[PDB]
This record gives sequence, structure tokens and C-alpha cells, in this order.
Amino acid sequence: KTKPFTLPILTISEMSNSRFPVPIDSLHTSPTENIVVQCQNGRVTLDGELMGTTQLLPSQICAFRGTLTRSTLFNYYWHIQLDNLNGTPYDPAEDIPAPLGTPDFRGKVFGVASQRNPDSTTRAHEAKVDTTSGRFTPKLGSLEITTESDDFDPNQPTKFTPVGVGVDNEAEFQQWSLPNYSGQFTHNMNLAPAVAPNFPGEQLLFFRSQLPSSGGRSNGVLDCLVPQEWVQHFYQESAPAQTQVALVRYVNPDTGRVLFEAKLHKLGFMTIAKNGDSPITVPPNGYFRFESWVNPFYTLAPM
Amino acid sequence: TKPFTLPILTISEMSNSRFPVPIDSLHTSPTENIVVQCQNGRVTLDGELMGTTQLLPSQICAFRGTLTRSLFNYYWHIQLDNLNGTPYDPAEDIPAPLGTPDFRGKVFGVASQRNPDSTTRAHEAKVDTTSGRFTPKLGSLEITTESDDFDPNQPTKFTPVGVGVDNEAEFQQWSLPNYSGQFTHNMNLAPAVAPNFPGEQLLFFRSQLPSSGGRSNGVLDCLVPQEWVQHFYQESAPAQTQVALVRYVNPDTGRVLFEAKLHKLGFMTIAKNGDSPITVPPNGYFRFESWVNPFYTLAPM
Amino acid sequence: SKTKPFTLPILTISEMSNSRFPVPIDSLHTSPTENIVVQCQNGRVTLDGELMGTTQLLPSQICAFRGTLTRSTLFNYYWHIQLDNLNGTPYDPAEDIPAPLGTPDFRGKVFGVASQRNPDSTTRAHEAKVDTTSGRFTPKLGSLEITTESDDFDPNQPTKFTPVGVGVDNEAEFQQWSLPNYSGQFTHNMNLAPAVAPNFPGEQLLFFRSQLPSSGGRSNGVLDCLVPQEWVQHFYQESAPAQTQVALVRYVNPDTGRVLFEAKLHKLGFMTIAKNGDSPITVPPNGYFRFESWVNPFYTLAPM
Amino acid sequence: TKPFTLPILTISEMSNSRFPVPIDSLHTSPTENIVVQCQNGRVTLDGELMGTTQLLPSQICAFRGTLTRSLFNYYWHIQLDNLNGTPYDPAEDIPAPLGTPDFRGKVFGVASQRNPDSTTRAHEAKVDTTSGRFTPKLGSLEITTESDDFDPNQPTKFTPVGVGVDNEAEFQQWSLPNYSGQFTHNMNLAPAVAPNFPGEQLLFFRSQLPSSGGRSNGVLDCLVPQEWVQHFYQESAPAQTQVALVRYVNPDTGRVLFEAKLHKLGFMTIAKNGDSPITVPPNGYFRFESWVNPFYTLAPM
Ligand SMILES: CC(=O)N[C@H]1[C@@H](O[C@H]2[C@@H](O)[C@@H](CO)O[C@@H](O[C@H]3[C@H](O)[C@@H](O)[C@@H](O)O[C@@H]3CO)[C@@H]2O[C@@H]2O[C@@H](C)[C@@H](O)[C@@H](O)[C@@H]2O)O[C@H](CO)[C@H](O)[C@@H]1O
Ligand SMILES: CC(=O)N[C@H]1[C@@H](O[C@H]2[C@@H](O)[C@@H](CO)O[C@@H](O[C@H]3[C@H](O)[C@@H](O)[C@@H](O)O[C@@H]3CO)[C@@H]2O[C@@H]2O[C@@H](C)[C@@H](O)[C@@H](O)[C@@H]2O)O[C@H](CO)[C@H](O)[C@@H]1O
Ligand SMILES: CC(=O)N[C@H]1[C@@H](O[C@H]2[C@@H](O)[C@@H](CO)O[C@@H](O[C@H]3[C@H](O)[C@@H](O)[C@@H](O)O[C@@H]3CO)[C@@H]2O[C@@H]2O[C@@H](C)[C@@H](O)[C@@H](O)[C@@H]2O)O[C@H](CO)[C@H](O)[C@@H]1O
Ligand SMILES: CC(=O)N[C@H]1[C@@H](O[C@H]2[C@@H](O)[C@@H](CO)O[C@@H](O[C@H]3[C@H](O)[C@@H](O)[C@@H](O)O[C@@H]3CO)[C@@H]2O[C@@H]2O[C@@H](C)[C@@H](O)[C@@H](O)[C@@H]2O)O[C@H](CO)[C@H](O)[C@@H]1O
Repeated sequence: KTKPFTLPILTISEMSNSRFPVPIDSLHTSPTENIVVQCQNGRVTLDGELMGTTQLLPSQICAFRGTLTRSTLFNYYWHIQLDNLNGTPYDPAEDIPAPLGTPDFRGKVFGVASQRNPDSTTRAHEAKVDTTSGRFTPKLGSLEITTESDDFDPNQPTKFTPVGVGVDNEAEFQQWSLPNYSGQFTHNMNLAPAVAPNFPGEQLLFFRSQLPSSGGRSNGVLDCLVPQEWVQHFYQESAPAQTQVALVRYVNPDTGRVLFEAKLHKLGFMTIAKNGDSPITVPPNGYFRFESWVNPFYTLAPM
Repeated sequence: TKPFTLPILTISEMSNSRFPVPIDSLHTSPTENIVVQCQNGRVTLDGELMGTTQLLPSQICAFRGTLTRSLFNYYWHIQLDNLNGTPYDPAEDIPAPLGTPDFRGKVFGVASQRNPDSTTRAHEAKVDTTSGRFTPKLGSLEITTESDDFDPNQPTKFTPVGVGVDNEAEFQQWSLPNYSGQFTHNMNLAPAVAPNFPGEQLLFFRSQLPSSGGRSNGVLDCLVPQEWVQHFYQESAPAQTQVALVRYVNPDTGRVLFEAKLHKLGFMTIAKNGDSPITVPPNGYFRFESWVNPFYTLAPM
Repeated sequence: SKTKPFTLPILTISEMSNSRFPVPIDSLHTSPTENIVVQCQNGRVTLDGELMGTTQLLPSQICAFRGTLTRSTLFNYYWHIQLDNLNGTPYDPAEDIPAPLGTPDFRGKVFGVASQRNPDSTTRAHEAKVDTTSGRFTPKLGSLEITTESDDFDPNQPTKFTPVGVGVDNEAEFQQWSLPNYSGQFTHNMNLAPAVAPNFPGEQLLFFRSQLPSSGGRSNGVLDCLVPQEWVQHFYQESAPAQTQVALVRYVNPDTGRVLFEAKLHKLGFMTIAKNGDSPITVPPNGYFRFESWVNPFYTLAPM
Repeated sequence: TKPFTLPILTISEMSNSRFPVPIDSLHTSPTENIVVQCQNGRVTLDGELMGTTQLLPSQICAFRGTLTRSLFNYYWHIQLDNLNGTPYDPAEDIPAPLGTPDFRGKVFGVASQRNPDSTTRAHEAKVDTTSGRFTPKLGSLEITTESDDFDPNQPTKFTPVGVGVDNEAEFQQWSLPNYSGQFTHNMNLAPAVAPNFPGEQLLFFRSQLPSSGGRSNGVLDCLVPQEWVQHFYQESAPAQTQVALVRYVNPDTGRVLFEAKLHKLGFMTIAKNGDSPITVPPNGYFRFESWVNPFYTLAPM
């Protein structure tokens, strides 16, 4: 009678990052006591409630849509009046931190800005979005893009396709530092809650990708709490969470053996019994399998 | 015994299965003068992938491999791997590496590299799927770039963005490229589809891709959204008949706006004549009614 | 080789416009103001031609706006307005002004008409109200909320607002000397033009007063501006150097030739007179203000 | 002798002199098929007001007076006062009360009242300048309203907002109304104007007025911005010749963009052929050069 909780059957190479439109590259764990893990994309509860700036379309994370105008080697600056991701007009009064899909990290997003005018003429060129700029105010409804080309028409529909990071100094990319969605004017609000292991000996487990970089030595490391397919899956199923913690096992269908076990928390993140920064090597055909709802005081087997 | 289901998705919550973009609209058109045989976004209702179709929405018209050398004046040779990094085998029974573009034209995007020493580069790139150097079935294709800042023998990725044709007629979404060039003809193709009932036309999930120049409409039609590709692969529910009856319902008013056939090979038809968009309200969604037979007469739209 | 002389335009009272609303001036008025803080932001100009607050030159754009209309998330329909600059430029909150130029500088409900013209040339216009006390009145952040009786508005279409008068239900909701919160409750008012007051014994502010139309109720529509809009425009054009902090002006009758009274025009752009009590200042139809001389601020005005 | 000057104003700092709205653009057109004889915004270079032109920017197409009774289907009679509240004298040598509309159509606005007991009303109203009851020269006109909430015999003001025509052809900005209705013809008109040099057309200060319905472009052209009306009235500089030479200058580049004639009767001409906007940078302004004669040959635009 109770709708059962499930996970989609996917290997590591069949999963997508929920903070950027790229495939998942690996599984990774590291200590996070020094940091506040409060990303806003890829935030979903196990019973299907989206949080933060999270939405369903994989391609739309860190993308935007709106109208370009002239503002007040990447020298050309442009003002973007943002619409909603689905084309509907944007209202700053909605109780989200920023338009859905807005980047949730400090740095420069490298991508391509494109335009299609009513007379059917089109143009597209490389563009960057400085999420640390004082004119990055997507919650207010606008942001600034930088371009190398001057081939852009004002008052024309503009789209931005995210590709990767485009910071000059590698330290400009801080994946766990939220931008100021209202610039200097207001604080961030309506945020999805921060996450941390509530248990001795446990660390967060990440679905990790290495984003493309347009220059420099940036590793492009972007960790999401849960892949986008699970966001989409939990939203569809909305199965009741019987406890705060679902027990999950990573299994190898060839050998039939459990490689490790982990906690999948109701708030939408994973923990594992392991210490220290390290990748988690999995077989190509392995997948995560839901074992049972469990009490939060369950002790995971170490790695 | 596993029932067939559709995910509950709005028009604005669907992704094109032939390009990593959202669906913009629903469209119908007569198709007797075109061959509808795209190879991405090809799935049967019981969850079998066909053509070059794979699961990752970002990897459609993307590639992965190694770059070597020889106004987008700079030409580069790309030795293709599989999207999962494993080496591509031209002997497998697919038309080309999974996610290879299935239309003639120039795919506009960004090529990027990350070297073992951690140095990186990314610049605009075009993939001409009509060039004789476009032989992804043989394991290689060619890109053109405007920037010369690329390192040979380095891991290279391609992020698709849109179309980049100079002449608008270069983009032909219903003409498959030659996956092996002029060395041989295409093989292992997902079958072509057509309406097979009087007064019926295909129903398309339409996107308008970005265009880097010119007047190209960038129109790209797919047979089912990528989310249905992913959902049918997961569910693998047995197809009880050749045709599923599906209805589009407005949850605000409770009313059915139109009905359609969802065919086992993974495409939809409606009772409609003429090239036309299908205007649907923002909260509408497709509902699976039941399995029927091909002789069902749909209500005209 | 002399400096540019300071001048006033020659205008009677029935030839002047309010600088806080697009209406003519009805009368001159004086009133004690030690109770209140006089800090309006429209119609603020220095005598040497510097605009302050939200003051701009176009008389019709005071309390007007333009932007893109959006549906919100009896005047019972609510709409969101993404505000542009009055010239179609996107509004920059980083500019050192309290709010977009022309933004209303008082608490209450501005009554007017909102209109739209679509790219397909279709048009609409209907009555609308701007509640400057609503928590969604955040023009400094680039948006505000209008309310309408009609539902005939298209979202995501270019929209203008023409101000007409006040539209409060209860008369006490209109407080001309209370500034709105230009960012709502989210941050403080910034870059305000300074407050004004007579810093001389026996002196009170002199106002150019209009009675705005009202859409209902018993509101007197009284709106006092420090300086008429024609002087805002004139001082900006002339930018004559201010020799002292006080210019002595006299209201003269060209028929009789006699001086009716004298007043101080202060450099910050306001006027004082030697008078006490709330009272209108009756003037002849042909009378006008005449610049007499720069004076030291301790000059003593003749009473009345 | 007082020299002639223009105020230093940007295009976005000028007001229409025929309606209380900002100037939207500059515009030129051949005008041999129209009569350019507006009555608001009429001033000579030496400061003489003409037609129905007055100083208050908010009072153009406004009125003041006393209302009585006679889908905007409520009709009301307005006994007109002067804009300064003084009674209107039809005997004066003006075409109509100052500020009276100078085009055929329906002026859309808001009529408001304030009673001696301080009760107030305001609702949408229209002034049809083509109606037989539009006789402002005789001292009265007629409004229509949607609301019935109006008290007879009370002081009534009209605030113009834009046009309110149902058919778009009813708005004829170059057709003067009959200020006395059918009783007699218009009198005391400001003179009509026309270019008088080969290749020269009038240059208009153009606004696009709000429209309460339909597809009317709301285009309203004035010969001179209201600020120039106010400036020349203040200055009253002697017009040394019939024509002033004026140039449009960009301060961001120092370059002159075009030159024009400013004629003594208060209108401008340029060397241009066709109906066209005049694109100007945001910081440009008109600069008075000197007095010339009507035989000057402007450089083509
Ligand atoms: C993020 C971005 O838009 N980058 C641009 C930009 O990258 C070059 C500049 O960032 C430049 C600043 O000094 O540094 C270049 O690299 C140095 C490197 O830091 C040194 O350690 C040494 O190797 O000399 C290099 C000379 O370039 C940046 O070049 C980029 O990064 C390098 C690590 C390498 O991968 C190179 O191929 C990259 O181009 O400007 C370049 C154009 O010159 C690109 O437009 C890039 O996107
Ligand atoms: C696909 C691609 O890489 N396009 C480039 C390239 O586009 C320009 C060329 O296609 C060029 C050939 O002469 O024509 C330009 O547009 C003309 C158009 O053909 C005329 O009909 C008329 O409209 O003048 C236009 C001036 O550009 C192409 O420009 C691009 O397309 C236009 C329709 C317009 O949208 C413009 O903004 C575009 O840039 O070269 C340009 C660089 O100049 C771009 O690099 C573009 O990506
Ligand atoms: C500002 C606004 O939107 N006004 C509307 C609104 O006005 C009427 C309501 O505000 C109503 C609320 O009770 O009160 C009315 O006047 C009452 C008055 O309060 C009573 O003391 C008594 O005198 O009865 C009156 C009604 O006959 C408001 O009416 C308006 O104000 C009156 C003094 C008078 O001037 C009348 O003509 C006005 O309409 O709602 C009305 C709807 O009829 C209008 O839409 C008005 O603009
Ligand atoms: C000038 C005025 O008072 N206008 C009113 C009035 O306008 C509507 C009527 O004029 C009506 C006559 O049938 O036509 C409407 O628009 C049609 C349009 O003619 C058709 O071509 C098609 O587009 O369908 C439209 C449906 O409205 C007029 O509506 C107004 O003009 C339209 C172009 C559109 O912009 C609409 O939003 C406007 O309201 O009546 C309406 C109320 O019904 C208003 O009161 C308007 O001010």
C-alpha cells in the first residue's frame, strides 16, 4: 500500500551532474568540517521536494534566458534582463534564492551567448558570467556577461549555453561559496539547507565532474550531492520517506558483490564511513541499490 | 505484468532527444516528402535503445577523443573514443558512436582540452557532418576552429551549442550524414517511421537551436523527449500491443485537449492536417490511457 | 569679464508646475515644520544647477514609470513591473540615486493609468494604482507592484504608467512628508537629497502647493514642493555660480509696481519667509518672484 | 541686443508640445499631402505664442470647468473655464481655450472632481474632438465615461493620457477639429508651415502616445518641443533673420551629425527625402550656429 522508494539503475558513466550539464566523472569523498556545503542546484528530498534553485531540465543548470542590452581578451560588457527558464516572465517575489538554474558557486561560467531576432537573423559567441561581480544580481532579475566579440544586438532575445569554467586565477573558482544572488543589496534567502555528516567517522560522498576550462590550470572540480537523474526520479516517484536515512549499497552485477554501503539521507545527500580526501573507484557496471530504510544510528561498514 | 507508464512532465519540462536543449513546442506536419529516420532519441516503448541513442542528455552531438592537426580556418583531426572514455570499436552493430549527430550541417559548439599537466583550453568549434572527413563510424571526424590555441595529442571534448551553417540550406535535420563518408553506406540504422492511418500526421517535440550566424531557424524535431528515452529504458515495461492510446490533459480544467497514438517503435501520430504548431497550456501533460490497435480512429484536432 | 548672473524665470503662479507631480501649481503656502522632516526627493535642485535625489527634467515623468509587466506570484488584480530607466535604458540599482528618477517621494497610493503597446501593435490602457507603502514597492531594486480593476493586461509587454492623482481609500494613507522605503524592507534608503528646514528665528518654509486629483474619498490631495519644476529646469540650464548661501527674492506686482513680500531662496533649493502659522499666501494674478541680490544668511526678512 | 539661444537638451530630455509626454524620437517625412497646422506647440523664435499654445506642459489637451449630464456610454456636458480657473471668453482672438486638442480623434484620459464638502471622484474619460458637441470655442465640450460616478455641477478636471479611438483611422493628427462645431469655421489659427527649399522636409519631434485599445500607433508629431516654447517665451530674443542655422552635435565625439534650418515661425527643416527616423546618439543636442537666410543649402543627411 505504501509506495516503495526506489533508485534508477544507472552505472557511474550513465549519470549527470546536477550542478552543471555534464556527465558524472567519478565518486569522491573528502572532509568538509572547514566548509559549509550548501549548494543550491541538485537539491531534492527523497520524497520528491525540489529545493534551492533546482529544476528538472539537465541542460538548464547554469544557463539563462532573457534580453541583452549594452551595459551602462574579454572586453565587451552586456546587461541581461532575465526571464524564467521556461520563457515565463521573472518576478523577484517568488520564494526561491534566484531564478531556477542560476549558478550556485563563485567564479566565472564559460559558455556561449546566442541571439535570434524577430527578422530571423542570428548570432552566437563565447561569453562568461562572473558570479562574483557586483552586477551579478539574478535574484533582482539581471546579470552581466562579458564577451570578446562585439557582434551582439540590443533588445534582442538572448540565451546562454554553459560549457565550463573560465576563470583566470584558479582560486576564483570556489565551488562551495555561494554567490550573492542580490549583489550587495540584500542577503541570500530561501536557501536549501546546508548538509553535513551527523555521525562520527562519516564523510559526505560526492558525484564529481571535471568541468571544461577555457584557460589556465583550473581542475574544474564540481561536486554535486545527488545526480540530476535522481532529482528527476525522486520528483516523479515522491515515495514516502520511512526514516531520515535510506541504506544504500553499491553492488557489482558481474560478481554480485557489495563493494561498499552508504547512507542516503532524506534531505538528499550521501555519507560514507571513511576518512580523508579520496576517490572511490567503482567497476564500470556497478550501480547503487536501495537496501532498506534504516535508523539514523546505523553504523556503516568502513571502506 | 509491469504496467507501461509515462513520466508526468510539462512541455516546458522536456528535453530534446537529438540535442541537449529543452523542448520549445509541439509541432505536426506532413512528412511524405521527407525521410523521418533520425538516430538519436530512438527507443521502443519497452525500453530498447536504437540507432545512436544513449542516456546522457548532455552527450547528444557531443564527442570525446584525441585531437591532432589538419572565419573558421583551422582544421583538426579528432580520433574518437566512446563517451565513457573507452576505445571506440567500429565493429559493433551501431551506425556510429553513441550520440553522434544525425543530421547534415555544421554543429556549432566549443572544443575543450585538459592536459596531464592540468593546463586547459576551450574555444568555439564546428563539426561539419557533410564533409568527407566526417567518418565517425570509422572512428574519426574533423572540426574547424577560429582559434589556433589547441594542443595536439591531448584529450579533447566537444560541447554542442547549436548550428553554425553559413548558408541556411546546409542544415537538413531529416538528411542523415554518411557515418563512414563515401567509403560505405550507413548501417545498423534505427528504422524510419511514418503515419499509417488516414488523416494522421507525426507529432514532433520541437526545439529551436541557437545559430551562430545567418538566418537558420535551427528547428530540430525529435520523436520523443529524452526523458522518455530514459524512462522507457528504466521501466522496460512489456508493450502489450503495437499502439498506445495517449491523451493530453489540462489538470487545471480536467479536460482532455487532444488524443494521440504512441507507437511501439517510439513515435507519435495525431489526427491533423497541415504544418502547424500544437498550442498547449503550460500545465498540460500526456497521460497513458491504454494499449490499443493500429486501427483506432483518433478524434480530429 | 564677470561671472554668470543668477536669474529666475519670469512666471506668475498660474504659469508654474509642481516638481513632485505633473500638475500646475495652485497656490503658495507656508506652515510650521518643526514637527516634521522635510526631505522630498523630487524637485530637488541647487541654485547652481545640481540635481539631487530622484529629480529629473521631464515634467510628465514625475511619479511615472516604464517597464515590462508581469503577473504577480475593487482594484483586485496585482501585477509585477520590471522597471526600466525613463529613456528605455535598463535601470541600474548601482547608480548613486535613491531610486529610478521620478519615483514617487511620498507614502500613499498613486492613481493613474497603465498602458501597453505590443510588437504586433495591439494596445491596452486601464486605471492602475501604485502603492508606495507595499512591501513589493522596491523600485531601488528595480521592480514594483501595480493594482488594477481590469484584467485586460498582457504579461511580458512594454508598459507605461501615467500619473493622475492620489487613490488612497482612507485620507491618512497619503503622507506627503513620509518617504517610502525604496528597497522595501530589505535595505535602507540611500543617496537621499538632504532635509531642509529654516535655521533662522521666525522663519518658516514657503511651499509651491498643488491639490492633486483624487479617485475617491475625502483626500485633499495637498502636495507641497520646495521649488517649481520650471526652476529645476532653469537652474540646470543656467548653472549660475551661487555667490552666497542665500538669494534674496521679492514677490512684486507689475501692475502696482509694489513689493508684496520678500523671501530667502536658499542654495539647497528651498524658500523661507518671516511668518508664523499655517496660512496660504494670496498673490495677484500677474505677480511673480524677482531675484534682488545675494545676501548673507543672517539677513532679516520683513514680516509677512 | 539679446542673442538667440537654444536650451541644451538631449532627445530624452524634451517634452512633446502637443501632449504631456516625452519626445520619443526625431522624424521626417514629405508633407505635401497633409496640412501641417497644429495649434499647440506654436511659438516664434522671438517668443510669441500662437494658436492655443500655453506654457504648462501638463495642460496640453487638458481642460477645467463644470460638469453636467446629457463601453463609454455615459455622456456628460462640460462648461469650460480657463486653465487658470478664470471664466472663458469666446470673444478673445484665439481658436479655442488654450491647451485645447488640435487633432481629430478621441483623447483618452481621466476626469476628476473635488466637491466643496471635500468628496472626490476620478474615472476614465474620453474627449471626442470630432463630435458635434465639441465646441470649445463656444465654451463647452462633451466627455464619455465608463463609470457613472460623477456629480453634476461640480468642478471637473481632465488629465490627458493618450488616444482612445476604436477605429484606428479616427486619430488624424494633422486634421484640426472644428473648435466651434458646425456653427462656424476655425479662426485665429496659427499659420500652417511647409518646407520651401528643394530636397527639404520638415523635421518632427515625435511621441508615441498610449492607446487604450485597438492598434493605433499613437504617433503625435510636434514642430518644436515644449521646452523651446517655454525658453523662447522667456528669452524673447529678436529674430535677426527668417532662418536660424542649427546643428546636431555629439559631445562624445565632437562631430556634427547633421544641420538644419530653424525657421522664424517655429519649425525645422532638413535636407532629406522620404519618411524616415533620424537616429541620434543619447548625448547629442541641437546647437544654434547663427542666423542665415532662406536660400541656405543644408548638407544632405
Ligand atoms: C580563462 C581564459 O579566458 N583564458 C584565456 C587566456 O588564457 C591565457 C591568459 O590567462 C594568460 C595570462 O597571463 O596566461 C596564459 O597562460 C600562461 C600560463 O599561465 C603560464 O604558466 C605559461 O604557461 O605561459 C602561458 C602563456 O599563455 C593563458 O593561456 C591559457 O592557459 C594556458 C595554461 C594554456 O593552456 C594556454 O593554451 C591557454 O590559452 O587567453 C588565451 C589566449 O592567449 C585563451 O583565450 C584563454 O581562453
Ligand atoms: C555561421 C557563422 O560562422 N557565421 C559568422 C559570419 O556570419 C556572417 C557571414 O555569413 C556574412 C557573409 O557575407 O554575412 C553576414 O550577414 C549579413 C547578411 O548576409 C546580409 O543579408 C545582411 O543582413 O548583412 C549581414 C551583415 O552581417 C553574417 O553575419 C551574421 O549573420 C547576420 C545575419 C547577423 O545576424 C550578424 O550579426 C551575424 O554576425 O561572420 C560573422 C562575423 O562577421 C559571425 O562571426 C558569424 O558567427
Ligand atoms: C480611492 C478609490 O479607489 N475610490 C473608489 C471607491 O470609493 C468608495 C469606497 O472608498 C467606499 C468604501 O466604503 O467609500 C466611498 O464613499 C462613501 C463614504 O466613505 C461614506 O462616508 C458615504 O459618504 O458614502 C460614500 C459612498 O456614497 C467611496 O466613494 C467615493 O468617495 C465619495 C466621497 C464620493 O466622492 C463618491 O463619488 C466616490 O465614489 O469605490 C468607488 C466605487 O463606487 C469608486 O471606484 C472610487 O473611485
Ligand atoms: C478604444 C477602447 O475603448 N477600447 C476598448 C475595447 O477594445 C476592444 C474592442 O475594440 C473590440 C471590438 O470587437 O476589439 C478588441 O480587440 C480584438 C481585435 O479587434 C481583434 O483583431 C483580435 O485581436 O481580438 C481582439 C480581442 O480584444 C478591443 O480590445 C482591445 O484591443 C485589442 C487589440 C487588444 O489589445 C485588447 O487587449 C484590447 O482590450 O474594449 C476592451 C475591453 O473588451 C477595452 O475596454 C478597450 O480599452
